[PDB]
Amino acid sequence: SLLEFGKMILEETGKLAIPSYSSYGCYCGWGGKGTPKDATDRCCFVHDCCYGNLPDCNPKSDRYKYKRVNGAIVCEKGTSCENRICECDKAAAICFRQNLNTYSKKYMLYPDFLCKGELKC
Amino acid sequence: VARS
Repeated sequence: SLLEFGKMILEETGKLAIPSYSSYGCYCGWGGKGTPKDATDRCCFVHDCCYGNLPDCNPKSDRYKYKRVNGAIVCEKGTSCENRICECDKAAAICFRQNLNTYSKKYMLYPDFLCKGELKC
Repeated sequence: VARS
């Protein structure tokens, strides 16, 4: 679920999902169009594609379970949708952590009109 | 919200 993803993001990066990732660049928190602005935005682009791979799942609300094995995120077995959603969120959280070194506050609340053109998953 |  969105709330669980937010907690995962905070655990991983030390930033609050809202507002650090909820409105960042062209794809974070409200995906869609344009060339991702930086590596963090690309994390969101891929995460959007990942959710897009699951048209008959409901990643905003469906809850999954996961644990930490010394640092590592381990998605525990739930329904097929839950497992797949968890893997999408895990990847994004890791991606955000891997790209904290470039994260730029100037991309928070990035305006829609600067995001133009479709980029294929 | 939308797309992801």
